[PDB]
This record gives sequence, structure tokens and C-alpha cells, in this order.
Amino acid sequence: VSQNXIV
Amino acid sequence: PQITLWQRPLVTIRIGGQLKEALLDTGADDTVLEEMNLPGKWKPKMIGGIGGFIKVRQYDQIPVEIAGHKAIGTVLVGPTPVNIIGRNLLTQIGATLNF
Amino acid sequence: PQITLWQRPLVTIRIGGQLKEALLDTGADDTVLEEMNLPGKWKPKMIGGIGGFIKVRQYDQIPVEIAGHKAIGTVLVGPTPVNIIGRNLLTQIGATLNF
Repeated sequence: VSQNXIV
Repeated sequence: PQITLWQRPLVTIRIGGQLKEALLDTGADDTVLEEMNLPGKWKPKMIGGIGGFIKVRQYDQIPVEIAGHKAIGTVLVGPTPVNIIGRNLLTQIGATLNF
Repeated sequence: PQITLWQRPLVTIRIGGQLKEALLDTGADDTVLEEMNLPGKWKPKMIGGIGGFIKVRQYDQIPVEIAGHKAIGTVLVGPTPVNIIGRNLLTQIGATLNF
């Protein structure tokens, strides 16, 4: 339920 | 501004009369907005990170407004859970990180 | 520091006599490190990215020196593209997004 963002 | 990180950095953008919410992502290479019907030519591409890759369609020279600051750039559409404003455009409105 | 966005915001992190290059990702809720051994009892967690969910192993209260500014907190170890400093440690050290 924790979100983390791009390569 | 000067946004705070207590809460995610959600802001509001204008894209073709779409007033919308975005996450300023100093950690995003690109700009990925969810599903939207932009006008034009695109070319599939792949991006990933935690999770893996997902396919997105890439649009050239699209105008956008990041909280009363115009900027125009590449913008990826695809199955993202948060519209994200990556550094590409991030670099056009003068964003810095300070500590 | 005033750090611009023209390149990924990569800074050196000192994590218990270990030095690493990590990314100041304000789009990240947490701090996710590439597989590593930390002193401590971990518990397994599952976090998400653009690609979907990954199972991570978490460590609570762990000091980290973000370019010579000290944070103390959760730090998850896992299969990431890179080291990301999220808003967990990012607000301890007082980072802000200005524009």
C-alpha cells in the first residue's frame, strides 16, 4: 500500500 | 511555490482543457499521464522501474501548464496509477530541490 | 544544496560505513535500496511502482547520511532500478521542491 515512482 | 514533502507533491496541470492533478517526480525521467486521447502521432515505447516495464504511447511537442507555468514536451500516455510530471518538463518551470 | 533537474538528482549516501549513489525521488513514499545486508530483524513487505508490486524486506530506525545530513528511519531492501531516497528520509533532512 506504499507506492514508488521512471527509467 | 516551495512544495513540501510531508504529503506527496500533488499539483494541478492543464492539458488540452483537461485541468488535472500531478505528482512532481524528481525521480521520473519522463512524464506519464494515465489514459487520455491526445491528438496526433505517437510511437510505442517502454518504461519501468519498481515492478517492471509497461508500454506507453509517446507524443511529441505537447503544450502543458504546470501551475500557471507553460511548458511543452514529450508526454507518455499509458497505464499509470498517478499522472507523473517527470524531469523533462520539470526542468522547464525552474524546479530545484533544496536542503 | 540547490540541485537542478537537467540530470538525475544522484547524491552519495553514507549508510553505515558503506557509501552508495542514491536518487532523490520525491515520487517515492519510501526509501528502497538495492539488495543489501543491514544489521537488524527485517519483516517482509510489498510495495508498488509503475510496473506493479515487489516484495521487499524492511528495516526500521536505520541512520543514513544524505550528503552529510542525517536521517533515521525505515529503509527497505529490494530489487530496484536504483537506490531511491523517498519522502521518508527526504523530509527528515528538510528537502523542498521550489519553482
